[PDB]
Amino acid sequence: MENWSALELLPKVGIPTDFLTHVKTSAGEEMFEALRIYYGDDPERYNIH
Amino acid sequence: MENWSALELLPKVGIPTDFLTHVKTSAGEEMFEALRIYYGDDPERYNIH
Amino acid sequence: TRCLLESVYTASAARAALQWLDLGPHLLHRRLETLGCVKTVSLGITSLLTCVMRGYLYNTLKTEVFALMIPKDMYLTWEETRGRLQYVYLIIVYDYD
Amino acid sequence: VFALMIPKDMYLTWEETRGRLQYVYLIIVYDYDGPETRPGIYVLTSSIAHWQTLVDVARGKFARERCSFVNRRITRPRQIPLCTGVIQKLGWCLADDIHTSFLVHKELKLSVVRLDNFSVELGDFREFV
Amino acid sequence: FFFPVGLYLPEDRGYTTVESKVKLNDTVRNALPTTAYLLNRDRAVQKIDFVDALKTLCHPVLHEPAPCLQTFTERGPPSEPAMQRLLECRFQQEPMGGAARRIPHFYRVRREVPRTVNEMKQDFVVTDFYKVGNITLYTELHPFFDFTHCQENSETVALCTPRIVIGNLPDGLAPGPFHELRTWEIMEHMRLRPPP
Amino acid sequence: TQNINTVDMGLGYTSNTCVAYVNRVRTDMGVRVQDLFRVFPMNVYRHDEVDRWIRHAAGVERPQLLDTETISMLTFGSMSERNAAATVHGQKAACELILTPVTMDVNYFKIPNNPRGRASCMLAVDPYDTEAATKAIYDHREADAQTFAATHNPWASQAGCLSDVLYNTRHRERLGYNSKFYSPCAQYFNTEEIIAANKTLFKTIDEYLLRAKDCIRGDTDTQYVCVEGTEQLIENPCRLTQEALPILSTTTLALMETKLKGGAGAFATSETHFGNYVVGEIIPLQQSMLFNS
Amino acid sequence: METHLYSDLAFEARFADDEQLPLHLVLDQEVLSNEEAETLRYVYYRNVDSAGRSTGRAPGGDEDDAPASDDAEDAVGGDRAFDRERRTWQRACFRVLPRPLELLDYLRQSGLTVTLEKEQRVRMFYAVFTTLGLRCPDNRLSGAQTLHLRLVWPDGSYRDWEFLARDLLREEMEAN
Amino acid sequence: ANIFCTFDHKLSIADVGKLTKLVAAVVPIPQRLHLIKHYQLGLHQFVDHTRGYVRLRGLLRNMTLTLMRRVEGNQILLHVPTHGLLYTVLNTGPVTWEKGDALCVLPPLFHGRENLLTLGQWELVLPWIVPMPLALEINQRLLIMGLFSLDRSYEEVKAAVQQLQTITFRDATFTIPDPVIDQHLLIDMKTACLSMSMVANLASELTMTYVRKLALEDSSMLLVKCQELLMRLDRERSVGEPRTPARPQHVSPDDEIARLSALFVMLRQLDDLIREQVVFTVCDVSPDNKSATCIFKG
Amino acid sequence: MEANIFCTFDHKLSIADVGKLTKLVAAVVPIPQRLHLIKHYQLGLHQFVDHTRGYVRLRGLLRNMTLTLMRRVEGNQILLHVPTHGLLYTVLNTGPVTWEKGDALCVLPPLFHGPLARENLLTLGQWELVLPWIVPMPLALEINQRLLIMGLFSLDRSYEEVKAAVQQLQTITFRDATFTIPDPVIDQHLLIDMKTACLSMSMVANLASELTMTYVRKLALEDSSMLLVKCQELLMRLDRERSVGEPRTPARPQHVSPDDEIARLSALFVMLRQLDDLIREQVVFTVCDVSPDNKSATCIFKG
Amino acid sequence: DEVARTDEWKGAGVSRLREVWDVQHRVRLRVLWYVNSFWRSRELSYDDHEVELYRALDAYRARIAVEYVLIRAVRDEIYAVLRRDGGALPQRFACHVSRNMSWRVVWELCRHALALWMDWADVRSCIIKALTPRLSRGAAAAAQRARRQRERSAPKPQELLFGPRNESGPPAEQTWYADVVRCVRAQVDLGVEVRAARCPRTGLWIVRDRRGRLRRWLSQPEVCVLYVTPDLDFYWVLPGGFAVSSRVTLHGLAQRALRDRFQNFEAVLARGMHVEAGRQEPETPRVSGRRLPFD
Repeated sequence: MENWSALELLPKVGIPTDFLTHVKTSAGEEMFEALRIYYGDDPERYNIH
Repeated sequence: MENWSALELLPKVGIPTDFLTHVKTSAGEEMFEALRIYYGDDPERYNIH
Repeated sequence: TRCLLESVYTASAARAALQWLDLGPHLLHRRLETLGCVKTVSLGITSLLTCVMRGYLYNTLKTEVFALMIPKDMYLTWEETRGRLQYVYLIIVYDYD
Repeated sequence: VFALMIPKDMYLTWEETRGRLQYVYLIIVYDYDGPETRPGIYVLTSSIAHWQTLVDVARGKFARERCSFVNRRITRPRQIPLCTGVIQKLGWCLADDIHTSFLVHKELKLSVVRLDNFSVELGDFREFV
Repeated sequence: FFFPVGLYLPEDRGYTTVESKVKLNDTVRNALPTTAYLLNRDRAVQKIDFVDALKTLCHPVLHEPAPCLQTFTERGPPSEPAMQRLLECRFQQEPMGGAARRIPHFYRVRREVPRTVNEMKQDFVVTDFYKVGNITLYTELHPFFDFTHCQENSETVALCTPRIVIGNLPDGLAPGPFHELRTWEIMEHMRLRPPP
Repeated sequence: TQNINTVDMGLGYTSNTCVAYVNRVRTDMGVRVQDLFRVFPMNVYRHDEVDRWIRHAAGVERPQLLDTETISMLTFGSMSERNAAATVHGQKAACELILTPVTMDVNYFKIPNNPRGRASCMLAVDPYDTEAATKAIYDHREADAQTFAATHNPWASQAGCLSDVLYNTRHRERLGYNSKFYSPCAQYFNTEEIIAANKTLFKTIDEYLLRAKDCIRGDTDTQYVCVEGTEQLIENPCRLTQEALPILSTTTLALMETKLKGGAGAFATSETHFGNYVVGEIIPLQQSMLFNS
Repeated sequence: METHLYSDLAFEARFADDEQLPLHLVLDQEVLSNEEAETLRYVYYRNVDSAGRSTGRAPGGDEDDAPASDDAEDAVGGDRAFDRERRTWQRACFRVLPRPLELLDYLRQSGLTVTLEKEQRVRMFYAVFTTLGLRCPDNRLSGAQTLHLRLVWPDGSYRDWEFLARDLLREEMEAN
Repeated sequence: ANIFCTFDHKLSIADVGKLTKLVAAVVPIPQRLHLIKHYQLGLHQFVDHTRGYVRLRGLLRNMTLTLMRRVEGNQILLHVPTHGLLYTVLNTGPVTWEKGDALCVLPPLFHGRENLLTLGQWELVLPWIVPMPLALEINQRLLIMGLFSLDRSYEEVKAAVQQLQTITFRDATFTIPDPVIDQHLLIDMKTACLSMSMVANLASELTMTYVRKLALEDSSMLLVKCQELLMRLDRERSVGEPRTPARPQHVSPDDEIARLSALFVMLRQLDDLIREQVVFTVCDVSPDNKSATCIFKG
Repeated sequence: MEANIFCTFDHKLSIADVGKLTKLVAAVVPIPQRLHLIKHYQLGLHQFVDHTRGYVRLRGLLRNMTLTLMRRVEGNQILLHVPTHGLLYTVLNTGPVTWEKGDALCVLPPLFHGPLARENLLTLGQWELVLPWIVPMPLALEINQRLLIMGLFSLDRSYEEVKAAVQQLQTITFRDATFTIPDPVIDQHLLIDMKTACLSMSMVANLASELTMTYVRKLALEDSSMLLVKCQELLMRLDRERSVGEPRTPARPQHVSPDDEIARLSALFVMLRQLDDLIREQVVFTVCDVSPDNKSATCIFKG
Repeated sequence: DEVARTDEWKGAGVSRLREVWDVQHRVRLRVLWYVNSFWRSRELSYDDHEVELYRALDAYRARIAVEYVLIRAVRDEIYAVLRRDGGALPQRFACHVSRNMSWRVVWELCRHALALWMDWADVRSCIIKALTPRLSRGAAAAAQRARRQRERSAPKPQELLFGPRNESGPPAEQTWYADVVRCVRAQVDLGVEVRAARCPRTGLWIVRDRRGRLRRWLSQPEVCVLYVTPDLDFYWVLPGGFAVSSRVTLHGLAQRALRDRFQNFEAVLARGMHVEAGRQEPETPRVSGRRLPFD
């Protein structure tokens, strides 16, 4: 399974994103093959092992 | 479970081994976890992916 | 095992093969011709199989040699200690009940 | 926090191998078999913290008083019995903390049970039939 | 550590190698041992008798053979062809009304009968009772109880029955000479050492 | 807090230990018998008068109800047997009794042997061969490996024996018992543990080092099974070898007096005087080793 | 002895509909073994009149009076007949005393007073206390009435005995 | 925990002065939320002519309780108390508290309209905080008074309800409103009374059969006592009828299931009534007695 | 008192296992004893799970266990936090039940969910981590009520007639989800509960006054509505099963007495509370926040 | 205050203790009479007119005969079919035979065996054990289903190619009950369970122990065996596998008598039973005298 914490830590490229519809609508209507959504602040990325 | 191909391909540091008993007796009597034995020449190390 | 691999082959083509096999009056071996062992697959509505008919089983670079798989109920040996070189045969035997 | 003193007669325990953590309860039970009523007073120590299970084992112990309660109801129709008994939780302490002691005051000597490092967590007067 | 108490050494092969070192006065209490002597944590002498064992021996578990019978029946009768002769006995209740008159009718038919397993135990000597040649060992599970397989309703069933008296122990585990010596012990206890 | 990681830098065993010196006995080396009424508190005789009479004839008191599942979850095992008023000889080594026929071979006790009457050491059996192990320990149609007899105690050697149902923990669990009490017999009669222990050589050595260790509370008059912490495990070589050792025992005071009167090395030899005998200690423990210190 | 008291009260409450009067019994090693007494599940009883007709069936007969037909597909009037037959048995309360006792001494240990014409003691290895109902619809009861007793064990096996009212009631009814 | 309440109406200085007198009152909120409008304070949301005491009690169960802290020019600050700590609260009830009392929260039965803060058809109504015995007594008095409602034509029952309305509690007397208006009872009180009567009626029928069912398994003395009690009840109840009550044995499964389920669903209705909610414990009370210090038991 | 509890895994952990554990942070795990150090064998319900033993036994065992919150998987060590009464905590819901703001939660053994897949949490050889279901009060109340009803109905009946009724009783629908109670068995706990219920019902029948008995009949004569029709259906079926008696009109009250009614109603409420205690579980969390994905909530812990 | 019924029940006590035997004098039980029973207050009448007792005894006789009339029906059917075919009977069970054997003596032994079986047959014979499952409620529906499966038409190609599996037929191995009668020492074993299968090479029957071992009493000259199948077909087999075959008719008995004599019991829910049907039972709820009672 995809490890989202690695994406969360590693440097990223700044992009102007363009979803035609609302992001939560495209995600809820299952546009993307794999998806992770969390609210607030998730401590998962901090426990490097 | 271990990546034996990586062990075969990567460089290694040479040491004089000091098994008390015969090495095949140590293997057969399960001195170690994660044992692998093969005879002759096994080509599986050559298929990198 | 019969139940298991009967549940596996639940397709129209396999059932057609079984009906054709049992339908006629000939013995089984008269209806069969052996081709060899397969080593590839490209899946689709019609699949393509490549089969060897004289030689070893291996991939493109010979980096891996393939075995021959026999279901356990069909395997047969008649010697206690095996000779160094073994020949393998296919047997079909008829019980006249 | 404090220490709790209990006389020998008022103390009872049903488990004979005390758990590490002990909860204590105050139990009063009414016996209606006599012409008057005899409320027995007890202080109970048990490892059970869940109130319902303790009530079930107490009902198992005091079955005679339950039958007496029903008999009081039938014998005197013009009178309404209160209950079988009430149980209230107040406290928790460790098994090693429990000791037997004697007390001398006003020249009288009494045998007492003490809970040396008692912690007070008072519950509710809950009644059970 | 493990140590025995109460063993009976074979009288037919008795010997001594300490004759020049000890002498015991001729009493049965010396002859038949009942006591074992041990050393303490200090090098002091300590003693054990059967009376001290009562905390163990009197418990009901020793006298309850139900688990033994359950184990005996859950594993079936032996399949070895040499062991089949043990399974052939059948026992039959029948009325006592005409028994005396019917006695000749039983012998009227000249057929021999299978030998019961308990009877087969009796002809092993004390030393080869424990050898692998003793077929009956698979039934000798409890000192106080008897076990056997028998034919009932053309099936094979297991029967468990208590030995009421010590005399019923197999000869290989309690021979006749041991019983005679034990009687001498009882008589000596009753001051009948020279009997009337 | 500081956490430590260790890496072992040897391809074989790179460290050795020996038991160099001993100076004490924690237990009394006594002859007091195990109290079965403690370990099996639920059982009673069917007739009440005979129950009262039997309990009075022995030293035991009224039967007691085993605690329920929730209580057992919340608490620890019951320590039913109280401490004594005074303790001179230390912890009580409770003797457990196996009933044997009077004709059992006396030479059997003169060497280290399984008290069960049959050999059950798994190092003799092929590893992971369950059927061979069961046949070795239980099949009385197969000669015993140690002595080549069928058994030396038919009442203890085979499945469903009296001693088997007494001491095998499976049957004990069936009967209902107080698990807090330590049992010196349990190591021999626990068939399933012995069968499972049948591994390869180095696996069995690792099991012996790590897990197959006894653990007994050291602060009470009677041997209770320890809690698995704050008490370090006790090495028990008899667990691996599946044998018991012979202790100095004698049948009459004359032979004990002779042993005490003799010089060094007297405790080792075994002697017979018609119906009486001595069995000598296998190692010079009692004679010298405890009192040299 | 609580079973007898409860059954007496229950039969008193039901008498107007059932017209069954209570009959209190004690069972010991003369009727069942120790294992059977320890493992007993249910006790059932059935009332049979002088003509051999069970109480639970229709007064004027049933389809069951017809002969059986040997047809496997018919069984024997299978489901309907099974339902009719099961309907005639009735379930009774019981308690087991699993240890040896003296009956009169046991009764006196309870609150009961005992005053017999002859006070001979009776000793039993175990006791099963149960109450059966005897049917008296007319407020009359005929000595030819028969009563059945059934004991059922967990494996579903059962044992049956039957008694006729004369042996149960000859002197007791003449006394009242 | 801080909660901010804002007024979008137009307060005057008189309104502020009337509001500041409630500095330590208990204010219920429909839900815990950081910033709320003034419409959600108090019980004014729920009031309507078709519902009464029972509905308000049920609603007050699930609401969250807050205390007040003094005011900004336009905004109210509310404090959610934590369990086990001690706070100062205002005595809004009709009776005087004293040390050791356990305090319950109840919907207000009457007012005085003396100091209502009204802002355009909205007004701040606060619940009563009263000692547990008073809450119990008035709750069960209202429940009894509901049952008498259906036959109030007789003079003796009118005298009974007259006696039932008046209540005295340690040197305080007041009159409880009559739950029946225009010879009719509101729907919530009607359902409460219907549920309790149904529970009693169902129990009277089902208890004997379940006594028999349990006695078949074991026949302890308690079941004998229950059997005797039910026989006495049936005998006394049937004294006005001929023959027998004639309860049968061959009950259909669906009828039994429906009866048991009905008994339990009727039991679920009463669970709001049978228990009082006790959330406070007064340690110290001022001599003025209009305020006190209490420990929060929520 | 011990606030933080250390648990040691006696089994070597892979990368996937520690990933699962760090995903599981803030879940509710029950413990048999409030010790300072425990083995991983003691975690969860697996030490107790046993089919052919029933639901009520597991319910009782779980009710006696102590609850902890999980955090800090730190390389073969996990730290469990025992919550304190009245404080605010974040809770992760691992079950399929839908939480909502403001409701109270109870802990119960897991039910059987529809898709039959279940799927495992960590699985260390033969050991498996199985967590209880944290469920809102109405669903727990319904489960207990239906379990008791099934026990009372089933006794003395044949399997044939109980088959359909039990199949109907076992199925729960709660907030657009369907669950089934997995293993009901008539047991000692259920029998003593039934005995207590029977005693309470007998006392309720004995205590009820004449006017609380006759109130429903008076309404049926005076009023008509769907609710009253539904009640009258049950009462009419009972009466007709008893006798051919037509609905008798009640009489004039004979002895009006407010004090007698008050005392009698107080006794009735005592008995009703006793009957209610059989089915009402202990509240352990009160929620006031919820994530829109219904994966976690902010809750106040109640002992 | 009033007095409880339990108090007066206790104080009034008992005064009777009487032993009562069953009609066939197999079992004895004791009856207690309480002087406070509500039985006393009723106005009860009692009479034992002789004709009613005579009729009751006749009905009781009819109840007993139900098993023996069925056994006699099997016997006279055996004789009838033996007369019908003139004493010539075919081999039906697999066994090797020799022409040199003196078959006259085995005929005589068969006659002795018939006499002995008729002398010893009892309620626990194979006939009653074989017919008893027929009385179970599921039996009729199962027979209807079996017939409907047995005579359905051959599948067309469509259903073979598409859809469900083929409907499975009955298993090849059946369960029978048998009565074994041995002459050399008089011994009859009633109601023995056996497994029957039909040999492939020749369509004869082979009988085996429930453990799988071959039953060998075809080879023993002194024993004849009676088999009964769940279809109520019976074979009377003398050694060598030669058998007499017929059907066990039972239309000589009313449905009520057979049914109320030995319809099988069916349980009701009680302590320890799963509410769901067919589940694995926990331990049996024994009450014992070896242990302290749980309370």
